Amino acid sequence: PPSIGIAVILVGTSDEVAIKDAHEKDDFHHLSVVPRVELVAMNETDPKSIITRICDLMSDRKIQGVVFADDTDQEAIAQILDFISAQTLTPILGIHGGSSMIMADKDESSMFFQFGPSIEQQASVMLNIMEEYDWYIFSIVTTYFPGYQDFVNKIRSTIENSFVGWELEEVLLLDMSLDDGDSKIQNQLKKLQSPIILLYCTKEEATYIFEVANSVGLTGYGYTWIVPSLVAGDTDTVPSEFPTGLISVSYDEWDYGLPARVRDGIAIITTAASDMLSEHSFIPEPKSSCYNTHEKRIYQSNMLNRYLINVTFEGRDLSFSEDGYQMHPKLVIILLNKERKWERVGKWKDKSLQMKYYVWPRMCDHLSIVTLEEAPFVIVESVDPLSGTCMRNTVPCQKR
Amino acid sequence: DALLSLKTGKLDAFIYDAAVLNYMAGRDEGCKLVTIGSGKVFASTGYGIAIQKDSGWKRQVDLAILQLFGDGEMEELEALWLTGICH
Amino acid sequence: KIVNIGAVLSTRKHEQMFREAVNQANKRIQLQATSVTHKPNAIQMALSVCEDLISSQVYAILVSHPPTPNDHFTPTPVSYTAGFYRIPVLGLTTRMSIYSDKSIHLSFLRTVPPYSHQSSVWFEMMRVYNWNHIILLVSDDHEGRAAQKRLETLLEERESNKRGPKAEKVLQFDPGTKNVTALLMEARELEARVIILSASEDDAATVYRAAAMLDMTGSGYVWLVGEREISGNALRYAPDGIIGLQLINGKNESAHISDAVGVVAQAVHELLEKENITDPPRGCVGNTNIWKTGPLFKRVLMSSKYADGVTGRVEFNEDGDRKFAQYSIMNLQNRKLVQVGIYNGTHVIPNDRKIIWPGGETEKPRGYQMSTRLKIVTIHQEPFVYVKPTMSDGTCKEEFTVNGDPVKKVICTGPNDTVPQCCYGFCIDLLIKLARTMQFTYEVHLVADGKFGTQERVQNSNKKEWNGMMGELLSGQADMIVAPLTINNERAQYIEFSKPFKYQGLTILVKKRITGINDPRLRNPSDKFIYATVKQSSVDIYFRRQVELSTMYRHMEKHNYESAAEAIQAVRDNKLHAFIWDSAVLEFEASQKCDLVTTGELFFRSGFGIGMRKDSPWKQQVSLSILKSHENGFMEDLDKTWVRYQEC
Repeated sequence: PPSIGIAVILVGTSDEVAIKDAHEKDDFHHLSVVPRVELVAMNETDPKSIITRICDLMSDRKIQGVVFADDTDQEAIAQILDFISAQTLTPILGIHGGSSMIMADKDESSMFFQFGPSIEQQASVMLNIMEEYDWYIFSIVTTYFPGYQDFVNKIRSTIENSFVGWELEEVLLLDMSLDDGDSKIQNQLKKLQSPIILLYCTKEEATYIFEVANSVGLTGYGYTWIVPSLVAGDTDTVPSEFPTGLISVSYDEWDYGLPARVRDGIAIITTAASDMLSEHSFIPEPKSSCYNTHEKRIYQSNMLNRYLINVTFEGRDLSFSEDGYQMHPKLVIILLNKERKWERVGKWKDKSLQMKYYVWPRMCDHLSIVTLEEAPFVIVESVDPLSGTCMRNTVPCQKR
Repeated sequence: DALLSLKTGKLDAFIYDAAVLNYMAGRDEGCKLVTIGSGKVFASTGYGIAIQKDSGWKRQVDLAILQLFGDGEMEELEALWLTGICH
Repeated sequence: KIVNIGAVLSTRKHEQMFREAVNQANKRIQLQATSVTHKPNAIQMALSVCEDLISSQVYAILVSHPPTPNDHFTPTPVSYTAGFYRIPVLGLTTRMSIYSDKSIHLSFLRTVPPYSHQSSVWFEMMRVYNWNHIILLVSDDHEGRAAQKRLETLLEERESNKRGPKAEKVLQFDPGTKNVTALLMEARELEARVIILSASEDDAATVYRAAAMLDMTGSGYVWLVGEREISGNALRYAPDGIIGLQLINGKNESAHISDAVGVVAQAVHELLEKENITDPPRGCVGNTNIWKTGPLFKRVLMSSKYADGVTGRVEFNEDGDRKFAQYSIMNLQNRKLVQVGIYNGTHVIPNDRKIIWPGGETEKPRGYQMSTRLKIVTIHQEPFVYVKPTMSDGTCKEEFTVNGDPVKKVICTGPNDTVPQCCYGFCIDLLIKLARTMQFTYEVHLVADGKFGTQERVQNSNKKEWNGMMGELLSGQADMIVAPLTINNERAQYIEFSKPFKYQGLTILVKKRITGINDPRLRNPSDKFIYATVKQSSVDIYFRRQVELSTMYRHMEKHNYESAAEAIQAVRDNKLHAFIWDSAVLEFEASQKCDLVTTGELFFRSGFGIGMRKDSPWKQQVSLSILKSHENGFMEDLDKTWVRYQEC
């Protein structure tokens, strides 16, 4: 029942009024404390100001912690989410924008929390889409940029021990910093027989080699484009140098609202917090100020944060990963529309997905055919229940 | 339904396609059902999967038939799917 | 038209001399330097950056201002803020790649290059040592794990003569543990003496301590450790004859920080040598975004190189962290460092006096040594191996031959359903040919699975891999085992196996139509016709690859018998039409008991096999060994010993 001293950050253009409503409009019966409302406010995007109003905010105010978020592009949102998190030993879970962004390889003692899948798990659901894409053979691409050995790692990994009919040609990783000694755009370009194109790189470099590929033209109609949401970046951003009709997935811009799912996230903070209120029945010694928390560092030993790292709220799983990734991550499939803009593909959550339509992402050869099963001439077939794959040539058909 | 009927003989006979009588011909639990006659031609005809009217694949799909007869794997699957149990 | 740079130094002399050399190279269109101290509080260094550097519109700062209590000096979030302006930053505070990673810290460098190339310099340095088999382990951590990764990248580099960059074994440890005694037992299991590890000095004290307890730190193990493990308090626990290393002139802010000034100048004139050369905005508050030119200035940092610095000629790296460093090797002299010298990228410096190996070893010893007894496991193969219950003392009944020779059954141990036993079979006779070539003993175990192993996706993880003792050979559980089995692409997919001189066969046996499988009688087996093979067998893979397997494999999966011995049971029982088994082994069974009439067909005829995993002296030894096996009468022997054992 203890009121949780907290600060919910607001910076830039944001409506926190309704946030105050809902956070004050609910009462948590299962949790020790009912749902509560405390809302921080900020304007400037200077991280110095972040330390100012924030490090001054939660420390100066009465709090055992705070959940800060905003919609800005800040990578320092994560850098000081963990850096300031453990620096304050305070859990930091981004609820929006550059905050909710998944931190890449945080610090050991880093207290910053998170929710989502792994970029690994992301591309894994992407492999499930390849099953929806029903492309048995495949191929990928990457730069020398980060996640390289990671994406290939979990890539070949998912492509490794499975009993699935997954197959892939190869993936060309390189660095476009200097010139291409072989102009290897063409070299690996012809090497690609798979329609699906899956690359890992920065959106700008993605335009460098993507436009370079338009020059190669290897993107020519009949291929397919799998893009990282990170490589994608802004849904509003639609660089034409990138491949048209590209496909991706991420946390839902349409379906998932920042204030709503964020409010539910605060309720999850209540869930694990009350869980520790029962289990731990105590807390480490808080010291608000930096120099104050400087002496109280050693006083922080959290197995309840571990107990918090395993959590669920409102029926949703609040358990984070070692990456902070949601134990039950949910995501929205993404696409690049015919608008010369992105398209909403669908929604994919934790070994489940909502596809755009029964038909494949038809382009704009392929010809529809339908009939009835009369054996031996025509046999219906039951695809693998656990999977849907099959031996030989068996293909599917329509069912209303 | 009519197949197990005729198996019991719920009607005097079961009419059906000589193809239906073909896949139905080879595969049978016991030996009871037989063709109309030995299977002598009744309404000689043949089947294929067409396309949109006057489709451009017309001459092309024609060539596909030329591969059908020009295949002999027609004999292959003519066992594989089409080998009968009666023999 | 003048440089304005705030910074944070360790000492007053750092700031003063910093501005001094700043003037000197500023002449060598002018520049000056301004530095601060290491601010005690985290927020202190934070807002400190938000002003003294920011308000200075600081060009760049090469920052190591630690207590030198390691700690991976805090100002990671500092160079982060340098990213908040996209301003330049270069790490002086770490020899770890932690300061490297761009996703964490984009703008950064190393006056102390990442420890990655270090143990890699120990890799090419082992090519100098010409050592082959090398195994590695270390505590659980990002820098440690990924360090071993990059080490493998060095190993992966050799992917594209005799032997090569041989990786013996990859183990791992957890962070902060006392006893490695389990992993120490793994080191016992490690034949190679090469010991590759990285840690701090005290965990290294656990290494030499418990290792000596395991007698691993004892002479006869070549320890390649990390500088953090090597240097420091480990000197008390220092292993005898062990060596340690560090880069040339790294730890001295005199020559190293001086080099930061010099290369800083290469990037100053260079900083004035590009298009739209300028400085980023000043006020932190008042800067809500990253400087575009500041980021372009960081691109100039990617373009930043120096002819020769205070440390001499140095370039950037892929990480842009220094370049062409030289790690000074120091041999042990009476548990004291006797410097071998610095190994540059090309260059390497041996000592003047002969370096000391861990023991009195004059040269790097030969690590890989196979065991005399090579553990084996299998299921009784009626073709050869017949495992009988041994005597009450476990003895075997002395058995003459048809010629009268008192043949020797193969003593063995097997499970409860654990028990020892003995086995009468020509397989172990081939083993006697093996040790008869190069002496190899062995430890016989059993195999209860559906095959040697069956590549299979379990009910969990959907991980498709050999299900059976074959994985244990991949696991090498039994050191060297054998089964009279035909190889498969799965084995190819698994590992290189041997080539048996035996010529096997595969078809179904029937009790004593009956044509080939494709025959409609067989191809469409009636209700009266039932047939199957052993569950998880190799033939299970055989039929499991086929067009018509639906009836055969699928429909027979209902009729599928788990135990092949059980298939012999229901076979002689004739509870089914025919029994799919090894047609060779069928001939062996039809030999002893003709109550079953095997078919005459011909399918999948290969031969026997023995445990073979990747590199083994049994590669050529066993290959040409077989060449003699068929080449000698030992083949014709087994014929007499087995084939001629058929009365009917």
